[PDB]
Amino acid sequence: IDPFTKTSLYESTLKNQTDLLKVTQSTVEDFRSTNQSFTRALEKDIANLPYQSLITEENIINNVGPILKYYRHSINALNVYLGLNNGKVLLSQKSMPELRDDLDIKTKDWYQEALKTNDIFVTPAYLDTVLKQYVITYSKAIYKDGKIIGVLGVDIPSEDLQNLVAKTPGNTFLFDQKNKIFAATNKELLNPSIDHSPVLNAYKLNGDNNFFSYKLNNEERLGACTKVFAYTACITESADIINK
Ligand SMILES: CC(C)[C@H](C)[C@H](N)C(=O)O
Ligand code: NA
Ligand code: NA
Ligand code: NA
Repeated sequence: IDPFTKTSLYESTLKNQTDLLKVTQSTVEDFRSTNQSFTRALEKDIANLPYQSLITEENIINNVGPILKYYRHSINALNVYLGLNNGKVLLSQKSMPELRDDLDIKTKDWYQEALKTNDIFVTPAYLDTVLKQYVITYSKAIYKDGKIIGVLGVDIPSEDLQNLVAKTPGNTFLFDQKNKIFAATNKELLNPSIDHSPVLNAYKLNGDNNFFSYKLNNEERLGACTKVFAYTACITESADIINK
């Protein structure tokens, strides 16, 4: 009851929950950066091949194919591939790499968007065309001496990130770009019929990392969210710690 005591409990729990939110933020960050570093290394190894090894399709198969395969295995990626301007893609898939002409690669965001930036492009999660798993794709237009070779893609199962987030301490969770729930420590929050408005509205009012109160079934809860890339990361807890 004494306001000194309530303030002490509030300040403690704000610190604790902030810390835990930041661990889930770090988890998302480190997943991305590891995948980006991998993709960058692969780009470098492909671009360091002589032009002769890159300028016929049979040479791409025989010289780039093994690189795609070893890299895929190193990280247990689902697919690793190189898309060419003739519409063919050299594909190393979890199951030697094949040059596929039937995958409509120029319709794909991972292909188109890699040509519009000099960075790595990271897709939202989507259902892979070939293996029918949900993946996050990292793509990169590879140039040698300023000349485009093709677009590299690396597909990592989105489950990998979901699992990493779920293992974190705290009642933390992630929304995707469209404010749909994406990952959670408590698997029940993944019910698509849960309304997240209260938290999402309190986030909009308060901003990144700003602790707020809200109600659930007439009881008080405390939480915070923050943007992490296109995701929104949140933590919530009961306010019993400060009230009882
Ligand atoms: C090669 C390319 C078609 C991949 C299978 C990519 N994950 C996609 O679904 O667009
Ligand atoms: Na890294
Ligand atoms: Na690796
Ligand atoms: Na957690």
